[PDB]
Amino acid sequence: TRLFKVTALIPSYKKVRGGRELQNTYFTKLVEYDRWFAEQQRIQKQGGKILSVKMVAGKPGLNTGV
Amino acid sequence: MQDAITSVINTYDVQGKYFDTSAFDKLKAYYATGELRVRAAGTISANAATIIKEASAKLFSNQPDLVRPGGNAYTTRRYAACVRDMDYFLRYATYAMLAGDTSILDERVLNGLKETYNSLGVPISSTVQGIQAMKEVTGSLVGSGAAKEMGVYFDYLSSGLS
Amino acid sequence: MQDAITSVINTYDVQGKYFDTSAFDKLKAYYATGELRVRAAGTISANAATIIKEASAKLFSNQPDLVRPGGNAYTTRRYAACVRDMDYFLRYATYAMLAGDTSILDERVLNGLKETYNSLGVPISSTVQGIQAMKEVTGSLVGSGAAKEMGVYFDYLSSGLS
Amino acid sequence: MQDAITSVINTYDVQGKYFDTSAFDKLKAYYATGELRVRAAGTISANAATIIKEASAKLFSNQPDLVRPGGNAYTTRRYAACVRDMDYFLRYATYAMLAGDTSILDERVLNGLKETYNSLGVPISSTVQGIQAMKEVTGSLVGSGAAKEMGVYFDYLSSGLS
Amino acid sequence: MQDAITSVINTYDVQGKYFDTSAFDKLKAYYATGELRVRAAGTISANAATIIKEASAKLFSNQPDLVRPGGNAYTTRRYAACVRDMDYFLRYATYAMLAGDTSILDERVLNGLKETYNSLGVPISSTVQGIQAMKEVTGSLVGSGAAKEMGVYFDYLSSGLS
Amino acid sequence: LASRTEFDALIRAAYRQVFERDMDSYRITEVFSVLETKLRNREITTKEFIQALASSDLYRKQFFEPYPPTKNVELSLKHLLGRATKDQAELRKYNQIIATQGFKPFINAILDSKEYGEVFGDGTVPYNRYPTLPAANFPNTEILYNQLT
Amino acid sequence: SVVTKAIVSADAEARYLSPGELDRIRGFVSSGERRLRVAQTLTESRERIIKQAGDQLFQKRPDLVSPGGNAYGAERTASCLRDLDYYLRLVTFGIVAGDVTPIEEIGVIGVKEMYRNLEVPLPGMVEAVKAMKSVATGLLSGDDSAEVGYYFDYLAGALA
Amino acid sequence: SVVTKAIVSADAEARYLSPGELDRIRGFVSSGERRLRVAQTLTESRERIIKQAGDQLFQKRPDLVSPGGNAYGAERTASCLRDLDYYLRLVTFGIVAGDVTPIEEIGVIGVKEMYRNLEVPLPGMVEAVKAMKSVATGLLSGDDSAEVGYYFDYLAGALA
Amino acid sequence: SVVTKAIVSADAEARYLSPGELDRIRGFVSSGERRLRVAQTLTESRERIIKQAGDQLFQKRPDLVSPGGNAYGAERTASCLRDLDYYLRLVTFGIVAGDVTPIEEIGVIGVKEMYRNLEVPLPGMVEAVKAMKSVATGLLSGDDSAEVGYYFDYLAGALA
Amino acid sequence: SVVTKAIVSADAEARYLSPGELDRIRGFVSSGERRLRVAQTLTESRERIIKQAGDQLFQKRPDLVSPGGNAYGAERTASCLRDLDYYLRLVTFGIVAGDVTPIEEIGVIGVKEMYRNLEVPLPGMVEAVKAMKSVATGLLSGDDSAEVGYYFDYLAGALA
Ligand SMILES: CCC1=C(C)/C(=C/C2=NC(=C\c3[nH]c(/C=C4\NC(=O)[C@H](C)[C@H]4CC)c(C)c3CCC(=O)O)/C(CCC(=O)O)=C2C)NC1=O
Ligand SMILES: CCC1=C(C)/C(=C/C2=NC(=C\c3[nH]c(/C=C4\NC(=O)[C@H](C)[C@H]4CC)c(C)c3CCC(=O)O)/C(CCC(=O)O)=C2C)NC1=O
Ligand SMILES: CCC1=C(C)/C(=C/C2=NC(=C\c3[nH]c(/C=C4\NC(=O)[C@H](C)[C@H]4CC)c(C)c3CCC(=O)O)/C(CCC(=O)O)=C2C)NC1=O
Ligand SMILES: CCC1=C(C)/C(=C/C2=NC(=C\c3[nH]c(/C=C4\NC(=O)[C@H](C)[C@H]4CC)c(C)c3CCC(=O)O)/C(CCC(=O)O)=C2C)NC1=O
Ligand SMILES: CCC1=C(C)/C(=C/C2=NC(=C\c3[nH]c(/C=C4\NC(=O)[C@H](C)[C@H]4CC)c(C)c3CCC(=O)O)/C(CCC(=O)O)=C2C)NC1=O
Ligand SMILES: CCC1=C(C)/C(=C/C2=NC(=C\c3[nH]c(/C=C4\NC(=O)[C@H](C)[C@H]4CC)c(C)c3CCC(=O)O)/C(CCC(=O)O)=C2C)NC1=O
Ligand SMILES: CCC1=C(C)/C(=C/C2=NC(=C\c3[nH]c(/C=C4\NC(=O)[C@H](C)[C@H]4CC)c(C)c3CCC(=O)O)/C(CCC(=O)O)=C2C)NC1=O
Ligand SMILES: CCC1=C(C)/C(=C/C2=NC(=C\c3[nH]c(/C=C4\NC(=O)[C@H](C)[C@H]4CC)c(C)c3CCC(=O)O)/C(CCC(=O)O)=C2C)NC1=O
Ligand SMILES: CCC1=C(C)/C(=C/C2=NC(=C\c3[nH]c(/C=C4\NC(=O)[C@H](C)[C@H]4CC)c(C)c3CCC(=O)O)/C(CCC(=O)O)=C2C)NC1=O
Repeated sequence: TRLFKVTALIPSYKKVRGGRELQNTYFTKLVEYDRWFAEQQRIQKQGGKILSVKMVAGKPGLNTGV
Repeated sequence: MQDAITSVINTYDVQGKYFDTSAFDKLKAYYATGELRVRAAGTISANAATIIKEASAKLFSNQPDLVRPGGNAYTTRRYAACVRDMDYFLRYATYAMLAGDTSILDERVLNGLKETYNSLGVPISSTVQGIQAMKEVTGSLVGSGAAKEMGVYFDYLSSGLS
Repeated sequence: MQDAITSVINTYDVQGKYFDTSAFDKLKAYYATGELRVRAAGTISANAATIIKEASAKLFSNQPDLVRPGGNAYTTRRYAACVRDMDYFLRYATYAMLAGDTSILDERVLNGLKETYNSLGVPISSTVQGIQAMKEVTGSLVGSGAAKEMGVYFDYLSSGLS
Repeated sequence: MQDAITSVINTYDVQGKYFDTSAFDKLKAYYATGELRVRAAGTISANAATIIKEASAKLFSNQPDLVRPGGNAYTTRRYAACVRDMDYFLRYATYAMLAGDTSILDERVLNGLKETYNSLGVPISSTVQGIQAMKEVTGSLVGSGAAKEMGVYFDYLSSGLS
Repeated sequence: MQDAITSVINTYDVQGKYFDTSAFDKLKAYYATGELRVRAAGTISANAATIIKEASAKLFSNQPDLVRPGGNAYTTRRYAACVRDMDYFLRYATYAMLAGDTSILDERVLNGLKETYNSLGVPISSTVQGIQAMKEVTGSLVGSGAAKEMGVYFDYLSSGLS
Repeated sequence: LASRTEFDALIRAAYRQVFERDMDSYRITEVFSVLETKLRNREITTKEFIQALASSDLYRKQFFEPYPPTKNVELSLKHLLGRATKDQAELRKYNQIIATQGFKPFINAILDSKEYGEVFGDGTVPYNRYPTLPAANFPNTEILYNQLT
Repeated sequence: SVVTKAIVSADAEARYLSPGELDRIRGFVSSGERRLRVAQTLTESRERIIKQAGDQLFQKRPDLVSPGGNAYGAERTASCLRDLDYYLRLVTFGIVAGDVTPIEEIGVIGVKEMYRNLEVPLPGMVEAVKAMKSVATGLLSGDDSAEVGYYFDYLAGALA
Repeated sequence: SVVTKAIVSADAEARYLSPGELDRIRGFVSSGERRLRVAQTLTESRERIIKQAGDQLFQKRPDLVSPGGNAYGAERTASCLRDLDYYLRLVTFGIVAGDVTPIEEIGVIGVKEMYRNLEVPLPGMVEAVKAMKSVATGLLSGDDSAEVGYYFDYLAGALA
Repeated sequence: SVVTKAIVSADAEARYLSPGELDRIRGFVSSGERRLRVAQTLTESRERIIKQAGDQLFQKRPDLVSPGGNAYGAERTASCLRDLDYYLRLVTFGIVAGDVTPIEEIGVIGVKEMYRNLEVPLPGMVEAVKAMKSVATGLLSGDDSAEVGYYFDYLAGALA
Repeated sequence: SVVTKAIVSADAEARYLSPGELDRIRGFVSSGERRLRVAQTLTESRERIIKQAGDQLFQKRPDLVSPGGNAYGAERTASCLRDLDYYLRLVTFGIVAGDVTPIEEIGVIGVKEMYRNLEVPLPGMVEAVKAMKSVATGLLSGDDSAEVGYYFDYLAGALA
């Protein structure tokens, strides 16, 4: 397993930012497996929408080698 | 997220109208259920561990292949992930029951869960069965009205995962 | 990542079985080839810079247009990226040969490499030729059996890219 | 932090004792004063901006050099930091009065404040007179008993800074 | 960190000297005690939980005040913190024994530990007594041969605190 | 392909923030070559670059191995959150993580905290924050950041 | 609302609500009915509130509707009173919710930038909200006036 | 305490307490005398509650005092009852505090590691606190039994 | 295994394997036949070890097979011995791999919350694995029994 | 060293050393005697090694000792052979340590910056290290020659 590829939008509700922020609104990122629960929890907390995540590196169902 | 009151506020704001009689009736209806919801939330908080205990026991009794070698729940790691997921489902359905609205389930549970499980190869039908099992287990502990209220959010979760 | 031993362990754990005769045979096969792999890996590490030197020299001699203006490797930056990519391929082919398994290759080199090179404009066939030059230099260096061993993983990289 | 209730609880926990008549008497005293405390906190919160208005006005009237060029409160930024610090002191004094205890003052205001200001060349004595200005303004708004109450925490901050 | 071998290496590197007979003698001494150190470390790894159990039990039996109300180890949080500190001490003393050098003790344990304990009000004498209890239990488990060596690092830690 | 110089400047600023100075003698560029390649190709964001530098063996030798866990907490908080250790609760939390899980879960606990997400998000390299709140954060942070390596 | 804030606070630590937090929600749902009556009273008398507040504002600040002012003109005065209507609706929303959260997340974030783009003077908005508070508290009883004026004071501070 | 929780939540947001939190404080301060009555009633039945709860626990889990159990013997049973007495005192502290905070910093943080080092089974702790719940709620009126069972349930869930 | 751990270590800092890493790989492959015949011996004798370890378990701690015990009844005892068979297979995998990495990945990561979900006491698991260690090292020669012992001690320490 | 690397890798995980790490340390300390014999052999013939390696290097690279070469003259040739002596001592340190750590901290970290500050061609250093590797491996038996050649190859790669 060991890697997810995450595409999520994170809208802004607290403030309208003076900087562009179109670094951080729509993005695709590679996140390692043990990271994803906390990461997805974070994007959910700031109100973002998870558009897709994919397996890239490993194979599902592996018992070791993860 | 948004609760029942905030849901009414949004549905009247997007149309730009003041609260009419129907909005006040909906708010009164939500306030009436508040004590029942708080009692049910307290009961589930007290017994969340046991609910997960016996719901996971029922799920792995009905599908023993899940926890045997070759199953998706076969390892201490993957069994731990399965029971963590069931615990999060119970706690978030409890949040939704308290709020009176399913927005928290969409924003913080179903937001990317379907296709995360698809990527991991998690069997969706067995997850639905586990959610149903937690539904009967919670209903037994919370009684009739609270069980109907929790069953609403449990069925919402089951539909979202399905 | 998986080596041969972890691959065997995963198979016999997904099947929930103890090691049978065939698994012990595979483990002996891996152990017997271990010293060959260690010597070949030490030889490659000793001559990694030379291997990349000569492999890039052969690549840019057979295809001189790559480093002339208009070629994908025409800049100090792009030439540096080319030789660094060749460094990556050699190091990970050494990792794969030492593990005895190709899971590290596709896991940490090949996922999206074709897509990335197509997005960048990197010519796939030229990179394949460079990998083949690395193959020839490394094979002429290490020795016949180690040459075949490294050739397996170099061919895996070449097949993955094309 | 710590309030009056938690103070009684901790005193009896360090002794390993169930509550006695004296503990119940102290708890009843705090519960008796809770309403006055809430009224003082509400009237302070409603008028906090005004209190800062007047306190800063009095401080910069008595000590003009603070806001003359080269003074520690001479820039828009440093003046803003000054009034922000005064609002900090007012808010935490309201917290302490509502709690009935000064532990929040030591924990979240005075800890490192003297050397914070000394590393910044902030006049500590001038800050103390700003605090007495806030004391005098607040006392006139909250009424005599709540004035004597708020004075305890204002003098606590003044003594900790001095 | 630094061990015996790296200590000899550093000593001779500062002098710019190849290894002479005395250096080889010290290296032989460490290589001779290596197997004893490894056996002791393996035993401590096997029985670390039991060591901490018995050491804490002995310390709290000799000083019952520590875990009764008013003691620095009276609460679940402070009891867990005490056990966590003793786990630190055991693991790092095991590291120092396996290294044959007390440098890791200075640079991961003792630096600032007295200031931390004095800031928190942690009794230094009772922590030293707990380290002696760990010393006795560990020496009993590791055997007479390694008990003397292990006591050196436990005594180093105790003298560093006291 | 474009804005290469700006992006390399960002990479070297990240090195200077995580390791407090330039680490060219430690050949930091070749150690993190694949990481830099991923960050150029926009496969990963700045936060994961910082996470890979702060969880590296080089970072562990520079700032985890030489120091006790309390100093480890305050150093990694300086490098990754821009401030000194905040209160006793934070010290307890990170001390427990260091005691039970070790160095890498400690780094990821710092980096996955809500505070990092609010202050630095996923795109900006951390920096000294000059925190005004809470009490004693400002002088402790100034003491830490007025110190050379 | 208060329930949402409590749920978010608990989800921050990934825990069920504490007994004290459930008691807080019980108090909220106990006060819900009186809040509903207060908001009913405010929403019934919205027309008179808007009329009186606009008249009081324009008499206190004649330059707004005088030539050269932003509010001069029939359509511009209509837009002004429409803004007052928006803010009254938001105040009712905040009253039923028990917190200023709906008020802020419809009409406080970016309000300075919007009114800067609209040439709308902020002190005029503050005075409009103050006159509107005076009228609303006049129509309400002594008990309701405190909490109703609370949200108006929050809105005025947001504009100021 | 309830006041402490309100102040801490307000401080996290760097604001004064809202009228909602002040109303919550007024409600708690109004319920203080009933809370003190409940705490006194539980405190006076200290020994009866501990004795009956120990009896029910040991009959429900005979293996705890059976050979090979953590509570085997007279002195380990006495330590068991001492632990129950600690938690009863903590429950009274929580009742007067109006929330489960003192229970948390005295008996819930690190209890897992503590009882692990003591090889005390946590489930047996859970049946012990449930037996305490039954006994203690038996001596109170239904209304007071509700809040007391709330704290006992928080304790049972925290240990479980 | 040894090879995977060395490779991931070298890939962490983007280098080839160091002479020490190659030395440890050579040491691992040289000892492969010995650890492999050890895996033989532990593999053909799975049933004897499982049943003897279960007997020793139930003798040392009788609460588990007693009323209120986790293994009370025939089916729970069968599952208990099934878990021992699982862990013996994991030990064989660890012996062949040269590390404990399969042991974490299959049966150590998450074992705490799994058994907590099963009402399974970790001290009982430690007793089980120590019984299995004694029985297994009985069947091996001194050098082989020692190296099997280290894996069993690691399993015991990780379990509790 | 090997032991130091195992200890730091264990401390990074806040754990005790694994069975594999303990086997690694046992293997390292068991082979310490032959490591010391190899280091003694290299130390005894260091002068011969340096002279022969200097001859080979200046034969393969005559430009270094030709005018304009970085090692032209008596003092620069002395400094060149002095650097070769430094690296031979570091290789002996690596032999006794069982890893290339002392080599790394004493003469690898910063080496490119240093020889750049010294107009010293890195290909010249690589050729000199290869020459010293051949001369040294000539004086040892095959089993020891491979191990010392691995340290020399690490040094050559670092200078490359
Ligand atoms: C620097 C280059 C750049 C641009 C220009 C850009 C556009 C942009 N505008 C946004 C917000 C928005 N922008 C608009 C404006 C649109 N809707 C109205 O109908 C108008 C017709 C129209 C504007 C002309 C609105 C209404 C939102 C709020 C959307 C929401 O979050 O609900 C957002 C979401 C992030 C945020 O809320 O700050 C982006 C990404 N993004 C970039 O990275
Ligand atoms: C906060 C809301 C939320 C949830 C609940 C969530 C679930 C979730 N489950 C995961 C893995 C998993 N989830 C399960 C559970 C399944 N396996 C069994 O068969 C069952 C049928 C079923 C559960 C009832 C398992 C076994 C895994 C591990 C899969 C693997 O690693 O191969 C992961 C991948 C990251 C990790 O393992 O830590 C996530 C993020 N994510 C979220 O953001
Ligand atoms: C526009 C940016 C750019 C540059 C600068 C560039 C340089 C460059 N010089 C090269 C060869 C070379 N370059 C040199 C020059 C050196 N010989 C002596 O040492 C001198 C100090 C020095 C000349 C002043 C030599 C001799 C070669 C031949 C190398 C060989 O055949 O082995 C090559 C290899 C392929 C070729 O021969 O064309 C490149 C790519 N490439 C680029 O895309
Ligand atoms: C370790 C796994 C790994 C690999 C393999 C990898 C390849 C890789 N090569 C890249 C660029 C490149 N790669 C090349 C090399 C190609 N072009 C030449 O013509 C040759 C035919 C050929 C090499 C044999 C070049 C020239 C670039 C620069 C592209 C550009 O900037 O326009 C990039 C884009 C990011 C960057 O510029 O640094 C990646 C991701 N990245 C990885 O993390
Ligand atoms: C160098 C940067 C800097 C600035 C700009 C600054 C402004 C400043 N103006 C002040 C008073 C004042 N400022 C004004 C000016 C206002 N009167 C009218 O309304 C106008 C709209 C407006 C000016 C065009 C007035 C009338 C006062 C007296 C306020 C009072 O005494 O109550 C004060 C209070 C201290 C004092 O009176 O000496 C400051 C600090 N301070 C600084 O350090
Ligand atoms: C690896 C080097 C290292 C060590 C050892 C270390 C110890 C340490 N002990 C602490 C607290 C503590 N430590 C103890 C233990 C002592 N009090 C008991 O009575 C015993 C007599 C005695 C132990 C045998 C206690 C009770 C506390 C809690 C103090 C408090 O919170 O008030 C803390 C504060 C953080 C926390 O409470 O979790 C640290 C950092 N820190 C380090 O960086
Ligand atoms: C619910 C949140 C919300 C608000 C608050 C809001 C305000 C708002 N007021 C507007 C116009 C306006 N608003 C005003 C009001 C000002 N005139 C006087 O100076 C007064 C001080 C003040 C009102 C009390 C005026 C005069 C205009 C006309 C501006 C123009 O057309 O040039 C407009 C431009 C669009 C339109 O005219 O239909 C907006 C968006 N919009 C929103 O979606
Ligand atoms: C105020 C917070 C606090 C608590 C709760 C606490 C509990 C506590 N219980 C202890 C012993 C004990 N505790 C128990 C009780 C357990 N045995 C049974 O199985 C039951 C499941 C369970 C009780 C219902 C027993 C049997 C012992 C004796 C253990 C021994 O002697 O080794 C000890 C060891 C020191 C001593 O006995 O004085 C502590 C610290 N300490 C604290 O500071
Ligand atoms: C390879 C990693 C792995 C492990 C280890 C594992 C253990 C495991 N043991 C289980 C049941 C069980 N396991 C036990 C064993 C306990 N009985 C005694 O108390 C002992 C202390 C202890 C064993 C030594 C018992 C009694 C049950 C039945 C629990 C019940 O039905 O309530 C179950 C639930 C499904 C079943 O009934 O088989 C699992 C998943 N599963 C895995 O995928």
